Amino acid sequence: MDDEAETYKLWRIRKTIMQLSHDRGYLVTQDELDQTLEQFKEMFGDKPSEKRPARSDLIVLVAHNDDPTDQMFVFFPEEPKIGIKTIKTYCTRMQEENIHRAIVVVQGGMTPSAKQSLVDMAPKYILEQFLESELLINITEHELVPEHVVMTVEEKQELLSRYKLKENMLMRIQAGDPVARYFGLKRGQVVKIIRSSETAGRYISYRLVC
DNA sequence: TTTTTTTTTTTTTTTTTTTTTTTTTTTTTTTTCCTTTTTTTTTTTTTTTT
Repeated sequence: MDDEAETYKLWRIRKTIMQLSHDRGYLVTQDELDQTLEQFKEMFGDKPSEKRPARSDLIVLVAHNDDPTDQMFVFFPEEPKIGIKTIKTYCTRMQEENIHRAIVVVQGGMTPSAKQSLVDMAPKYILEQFLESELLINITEHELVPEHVVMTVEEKQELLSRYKLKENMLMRIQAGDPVARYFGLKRGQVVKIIRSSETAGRYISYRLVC
């Protein structure tokens, strides 16, 4: 019962990770998005107890459409509580592969010293983290979550020039928001929210990531 | 004679409990009662004595 449930939750977490990577604009093929449970069992195995697949076997390397040298690692550590040793191992892998972006799918949580390592390591390499329970649901597919589109600096500048706005006068969204963590939004970006309206059909609002 | 391995000691968070503090619809009209009080010190008065 452990092997089948573990394979099912690993397949669901991998599907959510690949949908998250496709929503961020990274190069993801259609068969990876439409990968079934039986396809996952054929490709990676179905017995997670005897390392089929291993937790280090499910590492996901993905690249961006516009800039092919901007890539993401997705790590799947097997330890439930993550120390500084595995974080340092992943960081050394990031220097020796020259990649600035990675997401660590932790199981239980992280030590606060490792969180401080993520904080002060941040403006050279971005090292995000995600719980396993948070990645069992694609948040953007919920009926209460409208469409979120990340904007470039040109669209933000055009918005502030058109509406005569300053950046502090806009609405705000926290950096710890599940949608902002899903899209990987850093501080200063502006997210465009397109929602359905019952009086005008649809409505576009703008929020500043703080 | 140096390296690993155990022990120690901080270090930062966590979690629960306790404490604190602030709040409690809008307007209007009539009476009643109180707006000192006993204690201590000071000053004047009255009676008594030589």
